[PDB]
Parts: sequence; structure tokens; C-alpha cells
Amino acid sequence: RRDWENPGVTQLNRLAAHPPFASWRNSEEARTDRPSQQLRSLNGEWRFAWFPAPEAVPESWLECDLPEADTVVVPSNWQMHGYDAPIYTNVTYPITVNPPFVPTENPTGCYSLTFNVDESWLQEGQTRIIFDGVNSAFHLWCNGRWVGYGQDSRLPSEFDLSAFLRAGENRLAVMVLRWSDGSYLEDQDMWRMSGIFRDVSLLHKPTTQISDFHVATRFNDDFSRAVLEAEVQMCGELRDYLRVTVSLWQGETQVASGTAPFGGEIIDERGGYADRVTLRLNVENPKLWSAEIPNLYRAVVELHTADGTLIEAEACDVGFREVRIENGLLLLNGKPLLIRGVNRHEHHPLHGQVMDEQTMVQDILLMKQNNFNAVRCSHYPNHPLWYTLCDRYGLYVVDEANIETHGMVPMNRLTDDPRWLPAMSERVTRMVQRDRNHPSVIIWSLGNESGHGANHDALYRWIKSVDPSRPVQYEGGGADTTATDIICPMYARVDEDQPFPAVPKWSIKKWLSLPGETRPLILCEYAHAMGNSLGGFAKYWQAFRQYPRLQGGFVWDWVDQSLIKYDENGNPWSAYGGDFGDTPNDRQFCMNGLVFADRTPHPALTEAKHQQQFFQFRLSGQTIEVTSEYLFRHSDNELLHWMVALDGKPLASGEVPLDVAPQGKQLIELPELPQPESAGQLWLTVRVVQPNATAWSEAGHISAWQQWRLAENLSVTLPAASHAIPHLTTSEMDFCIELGNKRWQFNRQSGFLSQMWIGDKKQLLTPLRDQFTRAPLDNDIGVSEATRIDPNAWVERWKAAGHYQAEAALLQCTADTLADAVLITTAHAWQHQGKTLFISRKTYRIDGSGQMAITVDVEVASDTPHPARIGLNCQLAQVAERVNWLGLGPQENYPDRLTAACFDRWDLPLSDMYTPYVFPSENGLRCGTRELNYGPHQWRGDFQFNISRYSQQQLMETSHRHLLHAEEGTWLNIDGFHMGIGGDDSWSPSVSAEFQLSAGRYHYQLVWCQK
Amino acid sequence: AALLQCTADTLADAVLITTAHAWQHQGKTLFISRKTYRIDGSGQMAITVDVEVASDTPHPARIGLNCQLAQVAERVNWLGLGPQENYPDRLTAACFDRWDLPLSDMYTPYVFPSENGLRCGTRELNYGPHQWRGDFQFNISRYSQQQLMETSHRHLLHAEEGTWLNIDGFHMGIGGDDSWSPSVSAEFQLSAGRYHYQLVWCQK
Ligand SMILES: *[C@H]1O[C@H](CO)[C@H](O)[C@H](O)[C@H]1F
Ligand SMILES: [Mg+2]
Ligand SMILES: [Mg+2]
Ligand code: NA
Ligand code: NA
Ligand code: NA
Ligand code: NA
Repeated sequence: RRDWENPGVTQLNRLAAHPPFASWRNSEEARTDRPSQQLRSLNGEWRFAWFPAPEAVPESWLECDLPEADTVVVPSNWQMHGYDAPIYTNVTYPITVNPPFVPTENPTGCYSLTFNVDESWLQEGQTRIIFDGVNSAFHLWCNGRWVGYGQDSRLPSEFDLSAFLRAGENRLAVMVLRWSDGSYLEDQDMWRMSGIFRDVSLLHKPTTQISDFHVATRFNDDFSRAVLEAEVQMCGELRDYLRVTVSLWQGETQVASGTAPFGGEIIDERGGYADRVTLRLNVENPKLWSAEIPNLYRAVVELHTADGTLIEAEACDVGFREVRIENGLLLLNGKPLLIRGVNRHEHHPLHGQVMDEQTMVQDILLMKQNNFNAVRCSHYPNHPLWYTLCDRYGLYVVDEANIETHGMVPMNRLTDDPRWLPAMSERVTRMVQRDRNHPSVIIWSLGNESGHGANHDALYRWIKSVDPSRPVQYEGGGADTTATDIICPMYARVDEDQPFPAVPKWSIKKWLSLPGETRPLILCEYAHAMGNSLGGFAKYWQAFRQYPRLQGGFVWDWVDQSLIKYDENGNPWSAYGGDFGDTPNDRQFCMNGLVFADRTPHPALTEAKHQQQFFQFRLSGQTIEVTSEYLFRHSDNELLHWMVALDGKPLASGEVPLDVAPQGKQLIELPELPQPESAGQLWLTVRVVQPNATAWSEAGHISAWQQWRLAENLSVTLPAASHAIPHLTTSEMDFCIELGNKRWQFNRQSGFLSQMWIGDKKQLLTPLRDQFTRAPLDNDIGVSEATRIDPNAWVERWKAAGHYQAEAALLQCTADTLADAVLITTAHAWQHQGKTLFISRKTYRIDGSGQMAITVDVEVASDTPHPARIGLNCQLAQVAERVNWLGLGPQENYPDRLTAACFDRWDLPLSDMYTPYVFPSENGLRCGTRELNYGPHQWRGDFQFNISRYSQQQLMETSHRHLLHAEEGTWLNIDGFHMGIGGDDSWSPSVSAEFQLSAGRYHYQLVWCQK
Repeated sequence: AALLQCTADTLADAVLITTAHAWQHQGKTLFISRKTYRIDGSGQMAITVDVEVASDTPHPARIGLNCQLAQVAERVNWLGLGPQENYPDRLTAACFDRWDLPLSDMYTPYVFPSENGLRCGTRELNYGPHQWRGDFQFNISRYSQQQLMETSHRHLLHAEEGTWLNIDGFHMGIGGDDSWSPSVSAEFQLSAGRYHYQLVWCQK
């Protein structure tokens, strides 16, 4: 049969899909969500063996353990145990495209388990096994006998073992195929793995049972009244004495309850459903569910006899909430949402695609503390617990069918084929069927990157029909097809159009008002967080805030998909595409997260947190206007703290309780602020603090901030004439300057400050030279390989123009003496193949104070690609423990990623000055610095800088962080100007014009000295 | 203007004058100007200017220099945007090239008088035997900003002795989305706080 190469066959003997069951036999257990005895885990220690193909499987296997098998933990991904390689491919299918066939060499994993079944279970009722996630397809046997088959790796496959079990010891044989025709619908850009990766369990149901239940909450115009409607379906023998009781609880308080025997209303000419019943519960002033206040009720569904005897109980958490699109806006409980979302894969650097509750919880808490309110299940139904936690902590969820056919040509090749409708249908239907009772799910998604075909229209229609409670969205085929209630593009830019044929990506602001367009717009993917990215994040936030119809989006993505590997030494390292021998592969493309695989944030996370803030401020004079973007809660666990500093010197602070209603304003008058004895800029900083701990944060959690410049008093004070004057020692090869214990040397061949001495210690390992390039960010690179270039990538443009290859050609080097200083003047040209790219004119003024003032003026040829930077660099001989500076911080920040940073005086261990992106590049810059202190050195001006033990060249030359080696001394990169980092996407130039170094002429001035 | 410093140095091939001034109002330092004048054996005077603008003072209208030339010449020739009046937020129409007009075309006779005649993106300006080089904006006429500012009807203007030259490293947008509320877009406001420019003044 080769059922795995036939889309017409997606399962054999599978039971119908339904919401989470537990078959309690005690209503209070049910009520309380206590553990149910009728439901048990088979997770743990299994027997497993790997074969290169199903045809290599021995018959005996059904019969008895293979001696050679190994004891492994289940659930797991076999690649995570070393049986074969996990493969990292983005678009290109990991197998030959030739549906519905797969390779003859089709890695097969033979799992088996010997376990005990109790007689009680077999005397009566029904016993089924549930495999939450089996990737990609599998055949099942019990005690030697064949039970069934099943496809779709991301939804539960269930089978009736009732007739297969013996009391005592029993044997399960599970033949899992890596590749099946299902794989053609599983082309997500992530690691390609396989096995029994989700729970395995046994559920006992009575013969007469609750086979399905649907919960609906409808409301009146002002939400003061609601009706909970619950449709209940049974299986088993219908009897007049059978009944259903549905009850609702607000905690320990029974809110409502209703009983009725079976038998639905007339549906049509043949009658109604004798085996179903609907209960309707009225609720006055229900407590509404939202991400803001995840108010939940408990619903208990009891199947019993008229005399009070309980057959079984099922139940679920209930959130009263209404989701609907009206007059072009996405409304929740009548209020238009603002989606602060993130896409999230189920990824563990260790466990692979196997998810655990702790990681889930950790993810949710990180999201929430980062001002995230929504998440998209990119790109398939998640492990069942996910929804529960979302229901509980409060996160809006986009539930997505497990359908992605990215690598077909064109993309809709299958989705437009009616012969694929069936397999596709199951992936949609079974999801709705399973998750339709979770309040957290607010939108259904048809899948991802599978073009736009008729199959999508049909399914779009199916959902609308069966679950009018939620909007359906789908980005394929253009983001605004007839199969979507939401314009939900990926990577559409704020102001910039990308008019690709057939599927253009217009500026979001523009998209909304195209002739006849009326839908709301929420990006299904945006601000591609790969490596040093998120440049331009603020531009989106501003726009979302300004246009009602721009209702946010889901950033791409939450966590880097790196996997842990170890070196000889046994030490762990983060791996990516191709690191497992996988090929073809997409290398680092699998790392686009806001946090590293271990959940350590990337610096971009903070930029995301600020921009997603729920309080907005405005300052007028001494008056602060706080505005709340909350729709539902008041600011009841918040205080505003503020503080005034002069140049980092704290001059005054205070707190102020916040008392703003959802969407209201609060003014805060700052008390007269004293006068600073002293030149400089006064800076106001305000943070919103949570005094009390929550379910998602601890007391003192900071949820928002903002800063402003208050008055400024320019300095009009004269240095103060210095006692001594520096001495100029000319020479054939060098201009030397001495001043006390200090010496500066300028190599006349080169035109650069070759060395400096304090006392008898040399200061530099490498001369101080201009720098116009940077170790390329993932955004600079784009898809620019070896096999294939991509001309347009910044990195390509730079390479090609000679940027990395240009060497300095002296044009002038002189020295003069002034009344109180020596003046070194230089001019250099940077050429490539006869083109002068840049010209650097400088002056060094060393005075009686021993301060060297450097003035730089660079000219950039207009027809050369705008440089990554305009600064200087050198290798210092020293290695200090800390870095202290007066500027933007404390975290890494770039020009188009600097809103979250604050201007103040920061001090960190040098290590905190380097950012450990798994794929190395220019990192750790800090902008708007007026003063930098390191070792004996002090630099002052208004520049950007980074400082670490790794040079630009090393960075650019090393593919993996674990391979970096601290160099001798410390590398300092100090820039007058630094180019934006971009990120609207990572595969095309995304650095906005205002952040490009196009001026042609730049001036900067630095003062170097010893403190 | 409050002089903070003024000095003279002798170079290999030149004399260097270094100055610094503080502009204040009611005890407030509004702006700081720091310069060097470098005259070499070639007769070229190179002016380098660095200014600081208090962050809490309103963004200034322009950052430049000005002076009344003794001389009155018939034409003005320049290498930059033109030939007509052009401002920062109103210069797309203008073209960069070599322009040469009668002095008078360098003045815009708006009925209600104001700053006018500016030309941006100039690399070279020649008037009489004078010549200025760099990268700036300038205006030149027989009318001071003060006159312009005190006279409300163009007919009431009177040519002053000599020619007033306004050379700017920087000039604020003129606006106009409306004429009754501030309309200069932020990108056209002189809010950077620190400004630098340099010009070469010489003869020919
Ligand atoms: C949106 O694009 C990103 C690119 O890293 C991923 O491929 C997503 O799965 C896709 F839907
Ligand atoms: Mg099949
Ligand atoms: Mg894809
Ligand atoms: Na909006
Ligand atoms: Na990716
Ligand atoms: Na690199
Ligand atoms: Na006037």
C-alpha cells in the first residue's frame, strides 16, 4: 500500500477530532481541573530503532523487541538522539519535488513500548491511545495487530485500542516515517526533524459518552449581559433518562447551571440531532476575558442519568469575549486592538521540537514583560498546553493550520489543485475542531506560504461557516485575497512600496486606502529579527499609532532556531544550518529571533519592549501627560518615577502614583526643579513601575520609560592656560611630541598616530587609522552566497566597490608649533583601482594639558556606495575590566535602533560591551556618546563606539561565535557616523534613506586624553 | 556677541587666527561660535566655523556669517543651485550649474519684504574681485536683513552703500503648508545643536 505516498490517504482508523478530554468520573475533579485517572501518559522510556527505509524493518519487530533497539526517551526527535541529521532548509524542499512521491531511502524509526493495562479499563468502556505529535506519518500495531495509520505531524492522532488490549502487559509498535505525502504540506522554514515529539497517552471513555462540545459566549450591546451557549454531542446508546448538565463557575461560585435530556431542535425535513443538545446559560455582568485581564470561568459538562448518576464529566476554561471586525477594525469586546505580537516556533536548542511546560511558561513571561500581547503559531497547531497557558496568562493567539507549500513552483501548485483539497481540509478542520473552545484563540489562519488557490477559498468558507466567532486570515497570494478577513502581509514596509508583480507589497499606509479596500491590516510578519536587526522598528509603531486601520503585527521571530552541539572538549556551541552535515541548507537563516535559543535576550528585545509600551508620554514645560493605551484595565499597579540629571549627575527625583483609565490621560506636574550649579544638559527620565508582582512579573518590574532634554547651559568657561607646553621632536620618519610623561608619535610614512606612551608604557598595539567598513550584519549580507551572489546586497556593493580593499595613500603630513601646542595635519586618500573613495583630512592638536584634539573631515565620492561607517579605529594595548561612558545605553544601540536607549552615565564590564550573535558581525555599538572612559583613556566628543577584544576583521572572518578568540589588547571603533542596520527584511536592502551615510561630506571632532 | 577668545599664531606658510564668541541674552547663552582664520602665502583665507546652539532655544533661522561689502558689481556668478531663488524645502526645481545674473535678479521683490534671494548648494560664488568657496547658501543684495525687516512695503526699500552678503553654512526651511501656524517640517529645522562649515575666501 505505501499509504505514505498518497494524499488520498491521510489516515486509517483514526478517531474523530474533538476538544481536550479527560473523562473525569468525578465532577469536582473536573471542575477543579484536577488530574483525571481515566487519562494516562505513556510518556517516558521507550524502545527505538532506526531503519533507512520501511522495507528494512523486520517482521519480528511487531512481535517482539529488537534486541538491538535502544532505550530512548519519548517524546523526542530522533535527530536529537544522533540517529540521523536534522536538516535546515528554508524554501527548498528537503526531498525531491515529485508529489506525491518521497525518497526510497526514507528514514524510519521503530518505536515500541511494553506497558500494562488494567482490567477495569477493559471490563467496560472505551480505551484509546492519543499521539499528540508524530512527524511525519506512522503505522501502528498493538500486541502484534495493526491498528491504523495517520498523517499531519501537528495535530493529535487517536485510535481505539479497545479490541486490541489484554489485561496485563501489552505491546505497541509504532512505525514512524520521516517523509510522507504530508511533507509536501510541511515546508516551514525550520529544522526538518521527525519522530514521536509530542505526548502519548491512554484515555478511558465510557461507551455512552460526551464525544464533542462547543462553547459560545454572545453578548448584548454593552457587554452587561451574555449567554453562554454549549452544544453537547454524544456517542453511545441513547436513552430517555440520559441527561446533560452544564454549569458555569466564577471560581468556587456556581454561576449558572442547566440540565436537559438529549434531542436537538429541528434542523430540516428529516428532523434534528437526537444525539445532541444545546444548553443556554444567561450571565449578568460577566467578567470579560482579555490579554489585559484574563478573566476566566470554568465550564463543567456532565453526562448523567435522570436519577443523579454520573456517567462522565468534561470541562474547559471559558473566557467571555467577542471578536469581530467592524467598519474595518478588529475589535475585542467592542474595542479595537493594537497587536503587539510575535511569531513563535516550538523550538528547544536541546530537545529540538519537543516542547515542555517550563519553556512555554518562560516564553510567555518573557513576552509579557516585553510588552507583547499576542502570538502567532507559526506555522501549525501547537502542543495543547500552549493554549491553556495563553488562556491563563492572557495572550491573543493566531491558530494556524499545518499547511506550508513554499517550495512548489508556483507556490500554489497544490493548494489550487482539488485533488489536494482533502488532505488540506483535514489540516484546517481538525484544528478548529480541537481548539475552538480556547478564548485565547482569536483568529484562525489557513496556513503559510502556499500561494493562493481555490482550496483556500473553500476552507476559508468552511471556518466562517462553522465558527463565525473568529476572523480568518491568510497572507498567501498577495496578503489581501478573498481568503482573508485581514490584510496580513509579511514585511510590507511603512512608507516604501515593493511593487513585485502579481503579489506586490505596498507601504502599509498605502495599502489600506487602495481603491475599494476597507479591511484592517495587521502584519503576519514584520521586523525580521535576524542578528543585529530591528532598525526601523519605531517607524512601524508610530504608524500603527497614527492609523486606526494599522492594528499592529507579529514580529519575525521570537527565538533563534540554533541547536546545541559539542566540541571535542565536550563544550556546548550553538549550531545552525549545515552544521550537521545537512545540505543543501540555509545556514543562519534559521536564527531570526529576539532571544537566543536559551532565552537570553538579543539587544533588539528592549527596542521591542519600549516601542510596545502601553503608556505614552508627552512633556510640556514641567507637565507630563501620560496616556494609556489599555482598553480595559486602569493603571492599578503602577507608579511613575522620574528623575532629573545633569550630565548623568542626579539632581532630583520622585514618584507619582499613576491613575489612568483605559485610554485616559493623567497630568503630572513636576515640582519646581532646582538650579544646577553647572554647564550642561539636564535630562528628564521617567519609568513606569509595577509595585506589586503579578502572575507574569515580579514587584518593581519596569513597564515603560521615556526621556527628554530639559534646559541646557552651554559652557562659556575658558579651559585655563596651562603651565607647560608640549615639545615637537621632528625626524625623518616621524613627528614626535613630548609633554611630561607623555609622548605621541606620528609615522610620517603613513600619516597616522603610530604610538603613544604614558611613562614607559606603549599604548597602542595598532595605529589609529580611519575606518569606513564594518563586519557585515546579516542584514548587510541578504542572500548573497558563493554559489550565488545578489548584487544589491550592501555587502556586495561594498565588496565590489573596493571598500574592504582600500588602503590609505598619504597626501600630506605636517607639523607646526603653536603658542601652546603642536599641530599635526594630515590628508589621506582611499583608493581602489584608481578610484578615490574617501578622503580624510585631519588635525591633531596636543596642548599643555596633554589633551589631543582630533578634528576629522571626510569626503565620500558620490558614486561610491554609502559606507557602513565613518570613524577611526585602533587596537589598544590595555585590557580593562570596565567600560564607563556618558551616552546612550546601557544596551547595544544603533541609529535606527536607538529609541529604547537612555542617555545617562553607564558602566559595565567590558564583556557586556560585546554582543554574542551566533553568526558574528559588527555589534555592541552605543550611540550619542559624549564621553568614553577606558583604562587610562578618556575620549570625548559626540560619537558612536564599540569596544571589545575582537577586531572587525576577525568578526567578519568568523562564521561562529564559539570560534572567536579574544585578541591581544582591546579593539576600539569610534565613529563620527554609523550607518543604520535595517531589518524591514533580511534579504534585500532595508536601511532607510535617512539612516544611510549619503552626505558626501562629514565632520567629526574627538578629544583623547588620560584621566 | 561676547568674545571668549581671540588669538594669533604663525605657521610655516601661514598665519592663523582663532576666535570664540558667546551669544547671550538675558544671561542665557544662545549660541557659541568657534572659528579659525587661516591665511596662507597663497592669499587664500580659509574660514572654518563650528557653532553650538542651546538645545532649549528655538531653532535658529540660519547659521552663517554676513558682512557689508564696500563694492557694488553688476553681476553675480555662481556654481550651485539656480538660477532662481531656492530654499531648503523649496529647491527641487533648481538646477546645479554655472549661473550668472545681474545683481538685481538676486533680489526677490516680495511686496511685503523679508529674507529673500537665497540660493542653495553653492560651491562657488564670485562677486567683483571676490570669490568664495565651499558648500553653502547665500544671498546678496543692496539690502540688509535689518532694512528688510523694518520696511513693510517693497517700494519703501532703499539701496544701501555697498552690497550685503549673507553666506550660510545652514538655512531653515521656509515652510508654507499654511501661513498661520508654524509649517516648517522637522527635517528642515536647524535642530542638530552642533554645526560645522567652512569657506575659502579669496580673490581673482
Ligand atoms: C516569513 O518569513 C520568515 C523568514 O525568516 C520565515 O520563513 C517564516 O516562516 C515566513 F512565514
Ligand atoms: Mg498518504
Ligand atoms: Mg516559508
Ligand atoms: Na492603528
Ligand atoms: Na528564517
Ligand atoms: Na562573520
Ligand atoms: Na518687512
